[PDB]
Amino acid sequence: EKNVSIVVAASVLSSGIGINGQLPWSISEDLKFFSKITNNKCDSNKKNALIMGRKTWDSIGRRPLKNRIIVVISSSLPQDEADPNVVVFRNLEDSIENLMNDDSIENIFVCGGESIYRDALKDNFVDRIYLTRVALEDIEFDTYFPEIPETFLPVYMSQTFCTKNISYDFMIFEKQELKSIDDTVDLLGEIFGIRKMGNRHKFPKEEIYNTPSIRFGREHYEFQYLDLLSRVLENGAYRENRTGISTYSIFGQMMRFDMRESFPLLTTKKVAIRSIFEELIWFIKGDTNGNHLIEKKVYIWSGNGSKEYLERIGLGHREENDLGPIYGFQWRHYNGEYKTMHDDYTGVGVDQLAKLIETLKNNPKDRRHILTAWNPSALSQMALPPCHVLSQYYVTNDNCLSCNLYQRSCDLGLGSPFNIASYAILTMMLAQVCGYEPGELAIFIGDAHIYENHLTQLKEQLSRTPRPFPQLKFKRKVENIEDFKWEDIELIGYYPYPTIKMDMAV
Amino acid sequence: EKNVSIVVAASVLSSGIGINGQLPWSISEDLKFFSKITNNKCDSNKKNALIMGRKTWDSIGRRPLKNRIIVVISSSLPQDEADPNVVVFRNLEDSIENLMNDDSIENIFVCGGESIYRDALKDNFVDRIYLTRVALEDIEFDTYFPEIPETFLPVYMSQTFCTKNISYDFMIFEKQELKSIDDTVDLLGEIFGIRKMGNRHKFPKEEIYNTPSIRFGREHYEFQYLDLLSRVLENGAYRENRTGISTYSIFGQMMRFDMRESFPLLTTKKVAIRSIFEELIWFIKGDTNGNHLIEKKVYIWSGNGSKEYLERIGLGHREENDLGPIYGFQWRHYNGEYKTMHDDYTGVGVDQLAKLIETLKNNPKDRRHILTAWNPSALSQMALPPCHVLSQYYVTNDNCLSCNLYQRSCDLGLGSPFNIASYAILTMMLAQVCGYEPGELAIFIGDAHIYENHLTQLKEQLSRTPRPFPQLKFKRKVENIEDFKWEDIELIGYYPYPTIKMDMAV
Ligand SMILES: NC(=O)C1=CN([C@@H]2O[C@H](COP(=O)(O)OP(=O)(O)OC[C@H]3O[C@@H](n4cnc5c(N)ncnc54)[C@H](OP(=O)(O)O)[C@@H]3O)[C@@H](O)[C@H]2O)C=CC1
Ligand SMILES: NC(=O)C1=CN([C@@H]2O[C@H](COP(=O)(O)OP(=O)(O)OC[C@H]3O[C@@H](n4cnc5c(N)ncnc54)[C@H](OP(=O)(O)O)[C@@H]3O)[C@@H](O)[C@H]2O)C=CC1
Ligand SMILES: CN(Cc1cnc2nc(N)nc(N)c2n1)c1ccc(C(=O)N[C@@H](CCC(=O)O)C(=O)O)cc1
Ligand SMILES: CN(Cc1cnc2nc(N)nc(N)c2n1)c1ccc(C(=O)N[C@@H](CCC(=O)O)C(=O)O)cc1
Ligand SMILES: COc1ccc(CC(=O)O)c(NC(=O)c2ccc(Cc3c[nH]c4nc(N)[nH]c(=O)c34)cc2)c1
Ligand SMILES: COc1ccc(CC(=O)O)c(NC(=O)c2ccc(Cc3c[nH]c4nc(N)[nH]c(=O)c34)cc2)c1
Ligand SMILES: O=c1[nH]c(=O)n([C@H]2C[C@H](O)[C@@H](COP(=O)(O)O)O2)cc1F
Ligand SMILES: O=c1[nH]c(=O)n([C@H]2C[C@H](O)[C@@H](COP(=O)(O)O)O2)cc1F
Repeated sequence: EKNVSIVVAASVLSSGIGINGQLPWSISEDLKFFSKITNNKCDSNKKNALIMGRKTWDSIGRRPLKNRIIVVISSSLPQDEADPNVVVFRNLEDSIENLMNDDSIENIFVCGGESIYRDALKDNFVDRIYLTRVALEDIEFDTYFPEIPETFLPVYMSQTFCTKNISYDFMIFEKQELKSIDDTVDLLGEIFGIRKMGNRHKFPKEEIYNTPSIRFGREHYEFQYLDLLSRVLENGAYRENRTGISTYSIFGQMMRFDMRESFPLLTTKKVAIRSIFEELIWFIKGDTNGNHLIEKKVYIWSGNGSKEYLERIGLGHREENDLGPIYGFQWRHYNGEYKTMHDDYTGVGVDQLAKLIETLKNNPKDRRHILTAWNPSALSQMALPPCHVLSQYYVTNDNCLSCNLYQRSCDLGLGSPFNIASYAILTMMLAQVCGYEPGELAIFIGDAHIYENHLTQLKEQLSRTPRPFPQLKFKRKVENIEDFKWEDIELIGYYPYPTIKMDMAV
Repeated sequence: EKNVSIVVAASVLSSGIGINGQLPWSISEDLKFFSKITNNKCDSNKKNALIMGRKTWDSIGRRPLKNRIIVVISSSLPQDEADPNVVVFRNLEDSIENLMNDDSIENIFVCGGESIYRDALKDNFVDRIYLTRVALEDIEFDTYFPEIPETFLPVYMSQTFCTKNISYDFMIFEKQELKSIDDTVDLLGEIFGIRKMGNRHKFPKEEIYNTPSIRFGREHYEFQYLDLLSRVLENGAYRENRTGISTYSIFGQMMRFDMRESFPLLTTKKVAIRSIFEELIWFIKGDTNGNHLIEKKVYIWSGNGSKEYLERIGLGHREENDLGPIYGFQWRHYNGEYKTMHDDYTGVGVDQLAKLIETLKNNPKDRRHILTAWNPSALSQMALPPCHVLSQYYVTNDNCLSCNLYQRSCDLGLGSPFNIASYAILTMMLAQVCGYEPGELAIFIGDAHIYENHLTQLKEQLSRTPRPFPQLKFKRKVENIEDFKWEDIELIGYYPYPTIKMDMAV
């Protein structure tokens, strides 16, 4: 009685694993994973057995695998005894003889094609499933991985990796069949109420926790956002704000995202990446004209730039969509005397973005690569004070550019997915202009809140198991950061869940 | 064969537990802890046995404890059979009969005085130790808790609590006698090098981890600082900076501290709390004159305000200790035209601190309680750009004031302990002036680094097991935040380890 595990690499949506007798992709790291996961053993005097179908045995050149014993399922192959590393059985049930005897076999792995996978799950022989999810769907398949039965639950999901602009994940599925520290903390939590800080940061309940079966393997960095939703639903205080829509709010959170091997664009919901870019380049250019975004069919600033809203906050003198000195006016003309959105501000104010790029490549290890937008002298003129307030940038020893961002107020339903992708793109732009690679992205949040009209929507989003992040590459190398265009961005391998409509609070 | 645990409340340094036949303190929550920890059982048809000495039996009024059986050790007490909840034995060894039989007893607890504690550890009967560390030392004791033998290791340390301005902790000591997820992560860490973000955030080794035996019970919030040191020693990249002293640096960290039940003043090192306050009130008053701190025997700004340093950074025109527009000049006179440190700036610039206090009590649930010091128009005039760059404040539903702080660069050896206590005091000041209680303190750090001449010192600090945080209360209620004085601060229960000398990099 030992362990039996399935090893498979399937596509993310349709679970395709083969085409025309070979693999539909070439990922080197996945083959290394297959080697290390099938060679992983505890006894040096024992070997592992790899069960595979005959057609898979043909696709690997009919040659043995080092340090392992291959078990081929076939009705026609001669049961040869010359090769001790290759044995042939007539059916999958009889091949389960590494259990009954052969104590020199420690672990059993199922690697065969669709027929072997389907018959191993149907006859209930499989204990574990090692799945490599590949982000390739618009190609042709003829061999698929069968649907994972409900008796299996995921326990691990790795971060997204990249090979030749292809995103892929690693997951583990398991078949579902000291207390002294926990008890003491509970007793202290009964004596002290909310005086114990742990009771103010309660672990989210299972009903609001995305994919609860993954407890110790929440490596995929989309959980950094999803678990933040769960933490708010668990501890968020019902509070009113300047809008008529109340929120559930907590204070002091953070999220980490990798940018070396993937692009942190949420997969549990279709995110409007084009509107995100158009807003970012609108900041970079130094523009505060709200019409330029509406002319490009981007209406994210329409609510905070209407005639009724502007007059309500005391800016009735302002033109229709003139938002005032905001992001991109403190970036390029900090402390500049603002008149209207039509005047020429070239030369006035401090150009932080220019000096930032200049300092990033002339003094990389400097500890002052800071871009700020909080200007107390201009807040009264702003249609909306800065939410993403201050950002800092960091050049690693291996020439990577990381970014920290502090956000005073975070609309988790709408603003947060935009802010994650926006500053991810901006860090990539700064990396190309300064000659670096993307690093890490950390976002530190003040008032993290959820609007009460987003509860049904965000709970729906929490029911969706995350998918591997896509890749985002630039088609050309620009000479100035202001020259970026939407056509220069290529989004590779983005297969999200359907979009979720949520209303913005004005 | 069942479990035997010691329950004791001893002082932090001398381990005193009694005086004149009674306790040297009155902590209600500790008695509730004794009740819940000794009533904690799994079988409802069983009881717990509490072994105690005769003098302890006298101190509790010689009356039984609800739902439990008291075992008194005495050579003279009559072995009475009338009371089934109280039994008398002639020695501690014979009292260990709840093991040999009496299957109606589930757990055994040792609660007696010094004689019972010493004989229970000497004869090696104890499996677990529940210790309440009380921060009271300058009083008289006549009964002590014996030294914990080396066969025990701590596994849990709770946050610091407060009762009648007395700090206390809860600790658990233990006697020292799935893998599939860990193996897969290791294999992925061998295939991918530093492309896997987990390998850039390696868990600190045991040799640089403060109190390594506490794995799952690192609740004491001083670990938020100590573990940050360990994380830097493990992953810090050797980098040069504007000073001649290189650092080991990582990017993107955070620390949480409670301020409701304690004051986050580090105990693993004696921190100059007086210099911290004098610097904070120096900021609040709006002062930039470096001599006013030197006149009060505070020399933390002497290095960055010398004639040699000022001329080296291009400010030779400046007077000796004129630091320029820095903290407290952006706080009270933001965007004000700076001349010298002797001019009158009353009325010029934006007074953020005044408007902050005004907004905190007139609109508490506002999401814009922000105090910033990063002024790109004044950086060239500063002797040193702001390290603690921006802070945000938050009023909870139960009228508590929390604080978030973003710090671009963090000297973990010198600056970090000052910044933790400084903004903790400032949050308490703002709470009293606005009529709130202290809440939580979160510090988000950009470039967290350790100077290479602090390696020997900080490793010494990591060898010291933390002690409960002290309490800090104000002696009077001021009418203006500028009226605070050092005599108004009372530091209760601060018993730190000896101070550690570290040189500042100029
Ligand atoms: N992405 C991945 O992880 C993997 C992908 N693949 C891909 O899958 C494709 C091939 O797999 P697939 O088409 O499903 O073929 P298989 O690998 O499943 O092999 C099928 C053969 O196994 C024998 N066999 C299967 N079931 C039985 C049975 N119940 N009794 C007796 N013999 C049986 C038969 O051989 P016979 O006719 O001799 O009797 C059959 O022709 C290839 O493209 C390959 O690259 C393969 C492995 C892994
Ligand atoms: N902080 C805390 O958690 C606790 C503190 N305390 C404090 O400790 C103080 C009292 O404790 P303490 O002074 O040490 O006295 P003890 O509680 O240890 O009781 C001592 C008595 O137990 C009997 N005894 C002890 N050892 C033996 C033995 N080897 N054989 C036979 N009988 C024995 C003797 O009784 P006899 O003379 O009859 O033979 C002895 O006089 C009090 O102030 C009390 O409040 C007590 C419990 C807990
Ligand atoms: C066609 N095929 C089946 C195949 C391909 N990819 C997979 N990918 C996964 N995740 N799981 C599988 N079961 C799997 N099976 C192959 C192809 C090559 C090797 C192979 O050469 N393995 C070497 C490793 C080669 C190398 O180190 O790159 C080994 O030591 O096991 C095995 C199976
Ligand atoms: C004098 N004494 C010994 C005493 C006092 N403090 C301690 N504190 C600790 N942490 N551990 C001990 N073993 C301990 N022992 C006492 C005093 C009162 C009670 C007592 O009344 N216990 C009640 C609880 C009373 C209440 O709920 O506050 C119970 O239900 O057990 C027990 C022991
Ligand atoms: C979830 O799926 C979708 C689908 C479609 C869209 C619109 C589109 O992409 O065209 C969206 N995104 C938005 O609607 C949106 C609107 C405003 C911003 C910034 C912003 C300014 N002012 C704010 N005030 C508050 N309260 N909150 C905010 O978020 C902002 C960010 C996003 C999301
Ligand atoms: C560890 O035990 C002790 C014992 C005694 C003292 C002195 C005293 O308390 O009198 C200290 N504290 C300091 O020496 C000190 C010096 C400067 C600051 C702020 C500061 C400005 N500019 C900076 N530049 C760099 N690099 N680092 C910084 O930390 C600062 C903070 C602390 C620490
Ligand atoms: O980039 C943004 N991110 C964001 O989260 N908001 C949300 C936060 C809040 O819900 C609202 C305005 O915050 P406040 O009402 O405190 O000014 O806009 C707005 C942005 F522009
Ligand atoms: O409050 C402070 N906290 C702090 O950590 N430093 C340290 C950080 C760094 O070691 C040095 C200056 O940072 P930089 O050289 O990047 O300007 O001062 C200084 C302070 F005043």
